[PDB]
This record gives sequence, structure tokens and C-alpha cells, in this order.
Amino acid sequence: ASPLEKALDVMVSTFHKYSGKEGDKFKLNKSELKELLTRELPSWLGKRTDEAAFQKLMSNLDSNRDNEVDFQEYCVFLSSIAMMSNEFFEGFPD
Amino acid sequence: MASPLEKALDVMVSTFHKYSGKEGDKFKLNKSELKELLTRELPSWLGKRTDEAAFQKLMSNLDSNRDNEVDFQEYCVFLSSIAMMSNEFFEGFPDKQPRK
Amino acid sequence: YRKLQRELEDATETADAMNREVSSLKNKLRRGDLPFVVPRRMA
Ligand SMILES: [Ca+2]
Ligand SMILES: [Ca+2]
Ligand SMILES: [Ca+2]
Ligand SMILES: [Ca+2]
Repeated sequence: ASPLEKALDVMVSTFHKYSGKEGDKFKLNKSELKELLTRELPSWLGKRTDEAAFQKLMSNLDSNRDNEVDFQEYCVFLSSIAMMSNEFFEGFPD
Repeated sequence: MASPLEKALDVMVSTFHKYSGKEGDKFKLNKSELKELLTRELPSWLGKRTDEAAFQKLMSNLDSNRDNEVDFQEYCVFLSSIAMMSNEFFEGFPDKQPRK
Repeated sequence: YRKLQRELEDATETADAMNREVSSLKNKLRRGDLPFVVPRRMA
């Protein structure tokens, strides 16, 4: 398996590390998403704790309006982060 | 420090550029670059058609803004779709299915 | 962590459009419309 293939599998495994803790086994509620972000994506936490901003993130990601973040919605979240990392990668040549 | 997921996101970015920067627009994948990325980095995901017509159809459907390139966002739409296939495999198993 | 607030919120303001794009592509793959790629994970 290539690094990219392994990376896609990490996306899947990490989701399920949290999604099965509460309620729907295959979706992230707000608490589960918060844990995932805090523990697995701490490099993306805001400078200050900010519950309002976190609520807005949850709302933004819940595209199908079911009060949960499913796997597809989570892939869109990760893509959005990757797109920012990509802007940094491309945007600052020496 | 970096989590496996943080590292995985960096691999998404680095892999894209390994190929996008070979020719022409250094920040988008042309047909040749996409084909190399797929064949070399996603070989487990290649289907039963390998001909150029089938590849062109894929290119056309990834290239949603019809500029004859696959940009980073278009590439993420594709990777998300692949990850979803893996997730559907994962979720088919019983909850306490053994793993390492 | 970041030096600012709200960057994740900013980056996800158009999540709906991206979900609709992913849904479209996933459906094409699943239905076998793009047989250069598999429709399901396979060994
Ligand atoms: Ca859950
Ligand atoms: Ca949802
Ligand atoms: Ca290029
Ligand atoms: Ca394009």
C-alpha cells in the first residue's frame, strides 16, 4: 500500500475511533467531533478556546441537516483542511 | 507530535504536488500527471477498464470546471469518494470484528 | 495550534457545495459509470 492509500485508511480508522462512542455508531455528534478535533487535529485549534466558533463549525459541516457529522461530511471537513495546507504549500515561494 | 491524521493530510498535499509539478500548470494535474498519480499511488483502486477512453471519461468527470486540469479541490473530491468506499467496507463488519 | 480564530469555520462555509460534488462523484463510481476506477473496495 502506498502512503496515499494508507493515509485514506487513517481517515477511516480515525473517524471510527470517535464515532462509536455515543449515539449513532457511524456518525459524529458534537462531543465526538470536538474530541476528534482536539486530540487528532490540535494543529487546527483556534488560538483561544471558542465554543461559538466550534458550534458554527459543526453547523457548517452538517450539510444534510441531521445534527450529526457523517463520514462524507467528515471527508469534506478534512478536504477543507487539506485545501488550506495546500494554499500554504503553494503560496509562499522563496 | 503530529497525529496519524495530521500526517495523512500532509500526504494528500505532498502526493498531489509530486505529480502536479511535473508539467505545465505546476499546481494542477493534467491528464498525464493524473494517470501517473492513479497508477503509481492508488493501484489498489484501479478498475477493470485500463484504456485511454476510460481514463478520459474519468478525467472529464473529475474536471468539474472543464479547464482540462484537475486542481487540488477536484482531487479532494475524488479522494473523499475513495475514502467513502473504504468506509463502506469498514462498516460492513460487526462492531467487535477483530483488528490490530 | 493556530494564531487566529475561525479559520476552520471560514474554510467550511461552502461545505454544502463540496458535499454535493462528492455525492455526485461517489454515485458515478458506485454505478460503474467510471470503470477506470473500482465501484467498491477490493483486495
Ligand atoms: Ca456517534
Ligand atoms: Ca449530517
Ligand atoms: Ca501540472
Ligand atoms: Ca478542473
